[PDB]
Amino acid sequence: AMTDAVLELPAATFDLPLSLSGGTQTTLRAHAGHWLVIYFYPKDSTPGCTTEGLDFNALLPEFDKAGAKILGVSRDSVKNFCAKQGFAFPLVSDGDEALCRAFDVIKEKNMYGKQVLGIERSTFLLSPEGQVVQAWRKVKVAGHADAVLAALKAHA
Repeated sequence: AMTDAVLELPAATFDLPLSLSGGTQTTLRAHAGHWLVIYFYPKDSTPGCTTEGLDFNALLPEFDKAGAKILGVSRDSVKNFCAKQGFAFPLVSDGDEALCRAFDVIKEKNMYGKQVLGIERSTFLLSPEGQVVQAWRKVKVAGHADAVLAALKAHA
């Protein structure tokens, strides 16, 4: 079926702690009951974080009416302008990369000659019950938020 899930997640993924602004935590289980757009972004790209975030933020009202919430995910790294933007949806930190690994977004990247591990910009659409109905990996930001919104309505 064109509505079937494209990825299967370990059950424990739904209770992994994600750190919010203010310091409290949230989980995927807390988002059960409504559609959820979960997008992952790399920390090494502030401009990309800012633009992808503002795009989803501008469309938040339509996502809300379509029955979905949005969660932006990354991993706090010792090595901020995006976080200061003030998106109307939560940005969370996956401290030990547990959630990232569950979605398999940690990939080998070339950073100025040195091979490192990092987050491959990716997005996932989950149903009210947790089914991952659609995925986007190594995302092209141009038109992405619009495409995710379209996908949400197509599954509605």
